[PDB]
Amino acid sequence: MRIKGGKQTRVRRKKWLKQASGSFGTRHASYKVAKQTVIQAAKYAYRDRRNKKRDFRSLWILRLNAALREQGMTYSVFINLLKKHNIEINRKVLSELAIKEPSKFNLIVQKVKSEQPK
Amino acid sequence: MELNQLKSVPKARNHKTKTLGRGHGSGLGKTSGRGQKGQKARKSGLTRPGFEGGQTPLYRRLPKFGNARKGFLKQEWVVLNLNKIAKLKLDKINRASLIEKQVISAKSQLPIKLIGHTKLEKPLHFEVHKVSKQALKAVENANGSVKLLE
Amino acid sequence: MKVKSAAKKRFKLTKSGQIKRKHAYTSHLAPHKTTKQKRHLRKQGTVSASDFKRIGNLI
RNA sequence: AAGGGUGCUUGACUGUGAGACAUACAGGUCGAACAGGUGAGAAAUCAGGUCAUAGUGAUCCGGUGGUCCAGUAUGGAAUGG
RNA sequence: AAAUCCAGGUACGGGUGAAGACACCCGUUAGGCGCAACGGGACGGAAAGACCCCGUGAAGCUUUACUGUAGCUUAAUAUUG
RNA sequence: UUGUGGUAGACGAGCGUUGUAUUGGAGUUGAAGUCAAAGCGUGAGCAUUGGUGGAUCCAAUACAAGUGAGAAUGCCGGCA
RNA sequence: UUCUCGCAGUCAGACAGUGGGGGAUAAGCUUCAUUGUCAAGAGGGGAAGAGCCCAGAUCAUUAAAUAAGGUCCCCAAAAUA
RNA sequence: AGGGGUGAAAUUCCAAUCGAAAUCCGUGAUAGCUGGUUCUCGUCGAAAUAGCUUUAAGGCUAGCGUGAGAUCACAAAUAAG
RNA sequence: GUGUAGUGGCGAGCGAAAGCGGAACAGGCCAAACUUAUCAUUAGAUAGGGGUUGUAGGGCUUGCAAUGUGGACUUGAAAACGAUAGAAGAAGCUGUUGGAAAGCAGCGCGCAAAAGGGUGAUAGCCCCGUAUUUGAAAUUGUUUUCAUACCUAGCGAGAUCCCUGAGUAGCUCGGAAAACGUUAUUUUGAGUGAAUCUGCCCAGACCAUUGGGUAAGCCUAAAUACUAAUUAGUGACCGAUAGCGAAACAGUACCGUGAGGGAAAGGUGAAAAGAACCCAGAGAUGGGAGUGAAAUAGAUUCUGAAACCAUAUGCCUACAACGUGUCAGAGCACAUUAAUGUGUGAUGGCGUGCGUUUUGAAGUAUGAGCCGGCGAGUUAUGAUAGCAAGCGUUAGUUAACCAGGAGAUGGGGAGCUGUAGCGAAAGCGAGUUUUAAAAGAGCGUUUGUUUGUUAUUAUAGACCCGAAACGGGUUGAGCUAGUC
RNA sequence: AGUUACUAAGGGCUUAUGGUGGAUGCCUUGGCACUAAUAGGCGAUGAAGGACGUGUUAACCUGCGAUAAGCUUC
Ligand SMILES: [Mg+2]
Ligand SMILES: [Mg+2]
Ligand SMILES: [Mg+2]
Ligand SMILES: [Mg+2]
Ligand SMILES: [Mg+2]
Ligand SMILES: [Mg+2]
Ligand SMILES: [Mg+2]
Ligand SMILES: [Mg+2]
Ligand SMILES: [Mg+2]
Ligand SMILES: [Mg+2]
Ligand SMILES: [Mg+2]
Ligand SMILES: [Mg+2]
Ligand SMILES: [Mg+2]
Ligand SMILES: [Mg+2]
Ligand SMILES: [Mg+2]
Ligand SMILES: [Mg+2]
Ligand SMILES: [Mg+2]
Ligand SMILES: [Mg+2]
Ligand SMILES: [Mg+2]
Ligand SMILES: [Mg+2]
Ligand SMILES: [Mg+2]
Ligand SMILES: [Mg+2]
Ligand SMILES: [Mg+2]
Ligand SMILES: [Mg+2]
Ligand SMILES: [Mg+2]
Ligand SMILES: [Mg+2]
Ligand SMILES: [Mg+2]
Ligand SMILES: [Mg+2]
Ligand SMILES: [Mg+2]
Ligand SMILES: [Mg+2]
Ligand SMILES: [Mg+2]
Ligand SMILES: [Mg+2]
Ligand SMILES: [Mg+2]
Ligand SMILES: [Mg+2]
Ligand SMILES: [Mg+2]
Ligand SMILES: [Mg+2]
Ligand SMILES: [Mg+2]
Ligand SMILES: [Mg+2]
Ligand SMILES: [Mg+2]
Ligand SMILES: [Mg+2]
Ligand SMILES: [Mg+2]
Ligand SMILES: [Mg+2]
Ligand SMILES: [Mg+2]
Ligand SMILES: [Mg+2]
Ligand SMILES: [Mg+2]
Ligand SMILES: [Mg+2]
Ligand SMILES: [Mg+2]
Ligand SMILES: [Mg+2]
Ligand SMILES: [Mg+2]
Ligand SMILES: [Mg+2]
Ligand SMILES: [Mg+2]
Ligand SMILES: [Mg+2]
Ligand SMILES: [Mg+2]
Ligand SMILES: [Mg+2]
Ligand SMILES: [Mg+2]
Ligand SMILES: [Mg+2]
Ligand SMILES: [Mg+2]
Ligand SMILES: [Mg+2]
Ligand SMILES: [Mg+2]
Ligand SMILES: [Mg+2]
Ligand SMILES: [Mg+2]
Ligand SMILES: [Mg+2]
Ligand SMILES: [Mg+2]
Ligand SMILES: [Mg+2]
Ligand SMILES: [Mg+2]
Ligand SMILES: [Mg+2]
Ligand SMILES: [Mg+2]
Ligand SMILES: [Mg+2]
Ligand SMILES: [Mg+2]
Ligand SMILES: [Mg+2]
Ligand SMILES: [Mg+2]
Ligand SMILES: [Mg+2]
Ligand SMILES: [Mg+2]
Ligand SMILES: [Mg+2]
Ligand SMILES: [Mg+2]
Ligand SMILES: [Mg+2]
Ligand SMILES: [Mg+2]
Ligand SMILES: [Mg+2]
Repeated sequence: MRIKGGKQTRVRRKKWLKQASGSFGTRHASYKVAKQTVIQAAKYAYRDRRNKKRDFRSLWILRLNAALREQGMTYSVFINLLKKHNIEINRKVLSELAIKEPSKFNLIVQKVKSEQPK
Repeated sequence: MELNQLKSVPKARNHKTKTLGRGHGSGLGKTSGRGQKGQKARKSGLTRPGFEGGQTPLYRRLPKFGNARKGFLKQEWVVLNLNKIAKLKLDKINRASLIEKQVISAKSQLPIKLIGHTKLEKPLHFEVHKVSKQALKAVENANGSVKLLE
Repeated sequence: MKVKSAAKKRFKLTKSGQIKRKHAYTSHLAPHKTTKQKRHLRKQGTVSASDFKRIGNLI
């Protein structure tokens, strides 16, 4: 019983080739280089999901910090005032407010500024 | 069960076959379980049985047993044991009766020996070439008897 | 498989599978051992667990 | 005192050996206690070599002494155990 | 045609690193692509280092290494009185 | 509720290829092969449609293996 | 982590702290004892670094609080005295 | 004519090959030495140590892993005395 | 029987002979005695009769009973069963898709034929065949019957006489065969050398008793070993890198002085109907035409993958430090297995390949130019362990072989494991070994077997590839060295 | 003075097509391993194996042997 390989190697090879579509030259043509690039690309994608979670936080912090310095308050004290006033809002939504709703963002800063903590 | 649906009892037919050459996903790829570059990982094998890497093996270290009856064979005996003979159903135990009960082969001439201590209830009449003194005591403590063929 | 001719003549088996053996250092040079040592080495023994597996497949 | 002297002796015994130390194995070390027959001592007790730790070499092979085992048809012998 | 060739879109300085980096960190420089040159580097190419060591590897050679043997020589015995 | 990094290694559960045995089914109104596409799965893998192709193939339960290729200065053929 | 049975792999280790030997209180040296990491372990700090510090990655989330470390710009985050 | 030939002697020559031709056979010689060994997922997960070894790039046993079973406390760990 | 007794630098290893169960079965014939005839009968030679042995046989002399049964046997005659060519051999139309029906559907039919091949697709009834019934002038094989040659025949008595295989059996010195590494048995290179049924050899040195058998002469069917070839057939065997090296004109082309080494390469279409003719061209050829269902089936001839080379719609790219990707992200261009869609990616953050071997490799260590195919844990016989099934407490299970489809299986109990252990052993026995011991201690005072599957292991080449080598046979002095 | 598109010598990505190539799939006057029988040899009356020749027929292959792609008989 001589089992002969055909359509088994080609199908699993073409899957890797399909994944590595849009690469530079031989990186999409040859199966070997395509397989290496897909594995490396998967590693990159894994690492950059974690790094995206951190980098977008940093960007929101930067935007919020800037929005506060125009009014004379700093980020380091704004978050402290937020905690003492029990207000719980993401820096993402706060930055979205300062870019989309200047009046309501200014309302939040006014309350945290001076109103009695709790 | 039909021939289009036939099934074995669970955990009787199929067991995990360890395939040693088909990929790392099975945990038995590349090296195939031999280890790494040593004598046991080559095609030769696992040396010799009893080898100790040059140190004198255990058998070569210990003295040889002695055979007093050199070139001889121990005389085999057919032994009737008292603890189990009660379970067998027969009276007047001779060679012919054992042949009918097929305990002994008709094409055998081995001498019959009686052995045992366990008490028996019904009396039996043995025809034995040899019998122990206390086995005879047990047999004759009941209403049985024993004759010693010569 | 053939039983090793050296494994036999040196290792006798028992009812429960233990492998009986003889003590060594009982061939010559007697004055270099104490009578306590000699009378302890006269008695027979059994292979240890470190050798039981190696002798089982040897017999 | 485990050092020195004196008297009597040969336990520098036989068959063993519960329990432990240390060990890969093989081997090594300590040992209560039992039976036999002794030595010293009034007796209790002690003696299975020395104050303790080095003084030693497996298996195979052959030789020697004893022996309640075998003796290739039987009785021996040879040859073994 | 040829050896070569993991895929390449293939700078320099200091440092780092498997201890001498086109690719790492920090800086500097550099429009895209050829042609003719010369060899600095790519620990450049060709040859599973010939030197050294390892293998209870091989082969050649030597000798009062071991074990044997062709040949040479001596004796008994048969042909043989 | 306690967990789920992992080489050598141990254990367990599965996918896929070829053929055979039992059942059923599809196919010149177009099977295998083969190419493409913006599908489905936790993974081996599995579908749908269209082009080419011209005659065999599929599903289930078991059984037997020349049964799984990225590397061996691997062999052969082709092409840089 | 004790006992019994089946199947293994391992016998080239490295560095950091601490106590020493060899060296010369030299070595990213060599040989030991012990605590850890790497080997077989990613992430954050150390500019870049297998072994140092903080810790232990099941997958997704552009949610929140923190460890070592840090808050003029590169680069997220501070102010008073 | 190859454990041979030839050699005005260099280990020369014996069909571009000679420390002993070329070819076939034993033969798929042997290699403790390199290289390679092909699908997936889940649970767990080492060692680079001791002794012996004509042993040091190898081997055996012990130590460390894994699967099954037993031991519930007298077993094994973490703290205090 | 057993990997048993044994044999082994007692190491690696080697390993019977009895017995038991089966396949087949068959026993015959010479020498010598004694006698006949002939050889200058110096025969000690030739040709005949007689004889073939062991619970001894035969010859010598003397009688009874015999005319048969059987052969491994010669010629013939007759018959039967075959082999080498062959003859006969049943059963269907209509409609539909289609180039074409045999497919599909409707209504039927035959079968001792439903094995197979071809026929424009997939036919029990279209054709050739198959089942079944048959047939040989000639050659040849087996068996049977009849006759015919050759061989083949019992039980006594007395005599006490003769014959029974010689450089032979033994023995010594060196070797060997048997499982034995030389030793009772077998054999022999050298030397020596017996006896004659009250005899000789053997039963693991050897002697005696007992028992077994007749060496030094020959022939012997059957069961057993193998397949180059002929006929029929089969395959959980291969299907052009596979299967024999060879599907083709393969041991060919080719390589070498020679021995020797040794490839690759198959498929048009149902049918060549193989493209008349026209146009361009020197022509091949190409574009039309024509045949065909299909010509993108056109002889380059089934399908036609990737690497590789070119063309084009759309997007981006000439101040730019790049393991070439990933996460965000404008603008541009489209519209899908309708899905928070797809193609490109100005720009921002992060980012030193894959296997191998190492304490540690982005590696200035190693392996791969790319693509496709092939390419490395198997089989046979045993052991242990896990899991599961059958049968069970005088259990369990067969091996060879026979019948049966190249079957499941039935017969076959030869044997193997367990049932009692201890001891070196005779031996004893729920006990036994040690010992004066019963004390003490060691071992025991119970939990089976046959299969299936998996894992490991032993013998085989044993996961694959790789040596320099060694031994045996042949081919080479057309180059070269010497000599003639 | 400031912010600005068009460029593509050439290249990159996606998709479609053409060409070289013969992998995969289907098949086979071919191999392999056997079963049941037959048979187990040919040769001085010239063997096995070859050379040469023979056509109404180019060569090759096959058949045949001066009776030469065949002759006689049943
Ligand atoms: Mg393949
Ligand atoms: Mg693993
Ligand atoms: Mg293993
Ligand atoms: Mg190693
Ligand atoms: Mg390796
Ligand atoms: Mg190893
Ligand atoms: Mg040694
Ligand atoms: Mg004194
Ligand atoms: Mg003293
Ligand atoms: Mg010796
Ligand atoms: Mg005797
Ligand atoms: Mg440095
Ligand atoms: Mg090298
Ligand atoms: Mg050597
Ligand atoms: Mg050697
Ligand atoms: Mg002489
Ligand atoms: Mg895990
Ligand atoms: Mg199938
Ligand atoms: Mg299709
Ligand atoms: Mg394969
Ligand atoms: Mg260390
Ligand atoms: Mg060290
Ligand atoms: Mg240190
Ligand atoms: Mg120091
Ligand atoms: Mg130091
Ligand atoms: Mg160091
Ligand atoms: Mg390692
Ligand atoms: Mg880390
Ligand atoms: Mg860092
Ligand atoms: Mg975790
Ligand atoms: Mg915070
Ligand atoms: Mg802090
Ligand atoms: Mg900042
Ligand atoms: Mg030699
Ligand atoms: Mg020289
Ligand atoms: Mg030359
Ligand atoms: Mg090889
Ligand atoms: Mg070797
Ligand atoms: Mg874990
Ligand atoms: Mg460690
Ligand atoms: Mg250590
Ligand atoms: Mg080594
Ligand atoms: Mg171990
Ligand atoms: Mg006909
Ligand atoms: Mg007909
Ligand atoms: Mg038909
Ligand atoms: Mg004799
Ligand atoms: Mg021999
Ligand atoms: Mg006689
Ligand atoms: Mg005898
Ligand atoms: Mg005779
Ligand atoms: Mg071929
Ligand atoms: Mg081909
Ligand atoms: Mg030629
Ligand atoms: Mg055309
Ligand atoms: Mg072509
Ligand atoms: Mg084609
Ligand atoms: Mg620009
Ligand atoms: Mg600039
Ligand atoms: Mg830079
Ligand atoms: Mg960049
Ligand atoms: Mg980027
Ligand atoms: Mg980079
Ligand atoms: Mg791999
Ligand atoms: Mg290295
Ligand atoms: Mg190194
Ligand atoms: Mg580099
Ligand atoms: Mg190098
Ligand atoms: Mg290397
Ligand atoms: Mg390379
Ligand atoms: Mg390849
Ligand atoms: Mg089993
Ligand atoms: Mg049977
Ligand atoms: Mg007792
Ligand atoms: Mg059972
Ligand atoms: Mg000449
Ligand atoms: Mg252009
Ligand atoms: Mg382009």
